[PDB]
Amino acid sequence: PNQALLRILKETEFKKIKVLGSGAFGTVYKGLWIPEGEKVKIPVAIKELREATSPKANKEILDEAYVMASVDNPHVCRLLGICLTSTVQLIMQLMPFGCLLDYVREHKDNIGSQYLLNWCVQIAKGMNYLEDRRLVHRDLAARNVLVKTPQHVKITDFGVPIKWMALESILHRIYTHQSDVWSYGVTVWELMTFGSKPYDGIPASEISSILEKGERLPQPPICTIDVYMIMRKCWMIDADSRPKFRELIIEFSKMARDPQRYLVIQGD
Ligand SMILES: *CCC(=O)Nc1cc(-c2c[nH]c3ncnc(Nc4ccc(CN5C(=O)c6ccccc6C5=O)cc4)c23)ccc1OCCN(C)C
Repeated sequence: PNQALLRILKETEFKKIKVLGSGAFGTVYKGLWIPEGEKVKIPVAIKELREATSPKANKEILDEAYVMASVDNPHVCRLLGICLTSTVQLIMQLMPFGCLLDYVREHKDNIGSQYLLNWCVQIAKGMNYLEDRRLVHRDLAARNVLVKTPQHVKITDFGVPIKWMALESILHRIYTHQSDVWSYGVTVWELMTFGSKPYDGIPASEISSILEKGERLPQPPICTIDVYMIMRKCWMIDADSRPKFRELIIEFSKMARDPQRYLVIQGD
């Protein structure tokens, strides 16, 4: 463990100012990191996890935090600091444009094929990096990609989403890099539908049944057959018949070189 990469923060070195959002795991704040013996105030996001009645040992928490601080890839969020009190607080850079799901919904009529395909490349690059580090994400979804600037996104929320899960994960709790590929395909489908809800109107309890019957998410209107075929391959029942992230990078990078040819958007 490269301990230098993780700042262990005193409570007095950061301040929560605004609420960004609150969830089941915890609450995310916008605030300032004011490191001791520096002369700077750094805007940060601070996620305070809900207090555990039975907390993991701090050595075990820190062991995982060192991994999160070790990630070095433009398309994966990095843990800048941790504060260990009665709660765990995670400090990372602010991503001012929010989550990519909200971003695509809110800008749908101004999003072209180059933007979309670039996001697919960037997410595949981040996931390939996580696979190279032997980390399985388990919850890739458009809601778990954050937008640093409109054309620089990063994966977050790692370290029950039935409608993103590979069938083997639903039925057998099996999580792998290839089940992450299934989730990648669903994420791409979210982007290409400008943030539609997958299997809208189908309860989560019925998802494994419709998947077992061979049904899949439908071809997005803007998607040419080449793009949809890649998505469909991510949802093969045999996990080793799905694309690898390294292949997805290559394929979406080629499509990003000629984006109008692969996506059909009114206005480009
Ligand atoms: C899609 C809806 C949504 O996410 N809303 C939402 C956005 C944000 C948010 C906005 N701007 C942000 N800038 C930075 N960070 C966050 N959120 C955030 C997420 C997760 C963590 C914790 N964390 C990691 O998962 C991780 C991985 C790897 C390395 C480091 C870290 C790490 O620190 C911190 C911050 C931003 C916040 C909250 C939002 O809503 C949350 C509740 N849902 C239910 C809406």
